[PDB]
Amino acid sequence: KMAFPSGKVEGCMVQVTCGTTTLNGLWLDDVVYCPRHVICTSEDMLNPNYEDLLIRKSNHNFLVQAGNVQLRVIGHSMQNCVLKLKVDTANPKTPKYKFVRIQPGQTFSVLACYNGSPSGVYQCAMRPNFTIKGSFLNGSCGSVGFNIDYDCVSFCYMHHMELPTGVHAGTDLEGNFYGPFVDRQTAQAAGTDTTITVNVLAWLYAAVINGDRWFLNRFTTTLNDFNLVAMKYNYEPLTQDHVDILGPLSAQTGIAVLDMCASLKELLQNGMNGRTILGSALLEDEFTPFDVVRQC
Amino acid sequence: GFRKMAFPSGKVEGCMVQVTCGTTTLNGLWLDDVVYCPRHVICTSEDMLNPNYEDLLIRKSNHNFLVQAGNVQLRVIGHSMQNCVLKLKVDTANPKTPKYKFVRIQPGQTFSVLACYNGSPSGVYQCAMRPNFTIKGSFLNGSCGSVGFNIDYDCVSFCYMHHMELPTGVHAGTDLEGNFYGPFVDRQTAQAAGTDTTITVNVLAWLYAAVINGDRWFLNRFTTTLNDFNLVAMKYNYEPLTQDHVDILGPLSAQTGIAVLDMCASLKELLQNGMNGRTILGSALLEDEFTPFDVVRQC
Ligand SMILES: *[C@H](O)[C@H](C[C@@H]1CCNC1=O)NC(=O)[C@H](CC(C)C)NC(=O)OCc1ccccc1
Ligand SMILES: *[C@H](O)[C@H](C[C@@H]1CCNC1=O)NC(=O)[C@H](CC(C)C)NC(=O)OCc1ccccc1
Repeated sequence: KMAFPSGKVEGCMVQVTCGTTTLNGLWLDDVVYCPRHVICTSEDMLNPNYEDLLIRKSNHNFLVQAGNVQLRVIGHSMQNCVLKLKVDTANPKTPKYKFVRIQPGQTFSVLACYNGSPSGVYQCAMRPNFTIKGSFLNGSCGSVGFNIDYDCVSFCYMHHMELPTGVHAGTDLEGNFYGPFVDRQTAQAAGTDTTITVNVLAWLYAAVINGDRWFLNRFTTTLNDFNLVAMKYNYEPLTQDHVDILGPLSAQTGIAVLDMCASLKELLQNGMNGRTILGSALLEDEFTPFDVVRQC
Repeated sequence: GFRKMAFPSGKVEGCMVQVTCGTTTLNGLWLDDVVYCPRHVICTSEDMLNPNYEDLLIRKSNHNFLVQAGNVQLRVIGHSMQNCVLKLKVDTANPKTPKYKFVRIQPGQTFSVLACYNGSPSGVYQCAMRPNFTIKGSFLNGSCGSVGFNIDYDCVSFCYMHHMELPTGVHAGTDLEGNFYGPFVDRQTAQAAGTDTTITVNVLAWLYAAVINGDRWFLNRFTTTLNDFNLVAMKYNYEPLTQDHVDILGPLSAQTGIAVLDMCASLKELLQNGMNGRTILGSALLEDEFTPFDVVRQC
């Protein structure tokens, strides 16, 4: 479980304060992105009218700081659930970057921040139910999740809230929530979660690459038959994109994706019969095919 | 929530460089006008098998050492060897040098590793110094010179530089003075470590974490003395718990209202009976690479 180095993102974190409400923002070029609920009072958060709340706001009500150095706001706008604050200085540490929306099952690093200061970095997976099992306390909103490909930071998550069950929910960098949630201090519940099949399969491939292959059988299956059985075990169905991203591991091992699926199916139907895989009786579902290839 | 969390690695990323000698390439740490790297970068194929490092080193010149920081070569103007690390004096100071210190950690302590290849950061993860002085890392060919570290305030405490992988797949290395953790040597020979044990005070800290996060099926009403717990612990190849350890757990005991020795009673029941298919914080094994401080910080 390995995070991306966080330095390129650390160089982009700032704090944003309205009155006494402070959270984190992301400073890229001359724009700071943050959760729109920074403009909320305690009682505004019960059920906020964000449009009305923002109409009462001016550039001069937003305190943006990098460290203790203030950054002057020269314009503001709301895009879905994120506030965009134009500032008078371009971040000299701006990396090459992209905003992306990730699929359930994908992993990303989270730079957990408080008051604009990074406290830690960890690797997360987006669950099928569009929550993440984060580690976030009060003041963490506006922390971001990201991948780094080559030199380019792909920003995929901004943190907004904790659900009753202790899991976390947020948006992409365009302010669109992952999943059915809304930024209201109201009662909300994640759907029942399911196992990320594509990742379990990646894990089995990883086990084969390391010589652990007792679970391979001489059978195969159709993708549709597999998907129908998997759902009976609370496993996600596979998509064509999943079959494709397993390509490199399939090529590396010589084991066809649908043969590995027949192997997983047999594991689901017969259990582990007491044996282990990569030193464990549980199947891991938070390593993507990309993650396996990275560490191998 | 709960997650294995690493320190942010920006301060260390700004110190990593590539070092090359012959056909050997690994990573170096550039602080002020010195680059630190594992000394076996001066070795060849033949050499690694049984190197006489002082002999190999006196036969080198400054210009046998190629240091690259990004696209930019740094010129080496001096070199010395301190135990198993080589110190390269360069004609340029690193402007990104953080406040730092060199520390030797104790077994059971945790630190973050910034894994690097050819002088470029690739990933960060949390490790602990095992009781047998190995670390269960993720290091591939080319990762030597990668460092482990803790951050307090704005200060980076470097505690580990990476040198090798043992046949079992665990890893070994040195502090930044070049002294190995454990009975290992920087020679290309198969080496075994002593028998490992589980870091008990960290297992307890992680059980407290599981209670803070509302996961508590393993608690019980039993109790135990410190010495009667340590007897069972040692039987199962767990480290003894000291009174200092009990004290260190105080804040976590206070937060949860579970006295340390009651948590020891829970752990004792888990050791003797096991988990019977159950899981704590999502694990089917007792985790021992979270310290009390790691739990407090994050919760
Ligand atoms: C923004 O920092 C904050 C992060 C929450 C707080 C504790 N852990 C988190 O992940 N977000 C909120 O407080 C959010 C605001 C709404 C307008 C969306 N409401 C929320 O998360 O309520 C749940 C909660 C649980 C425990 C403590 C505080 C809040
Ligand atoms: C330095 O980058 C390298 C790191 C090893 C290579 C594989 N994983 C690692 O962590 N260290 C060595 O190659 C070391 C050099 C001696 C002179 C100390 N030898 C070593 O670790 O041998 C084991 C090995 C296993 C798998 C591939 C290559 C080497």
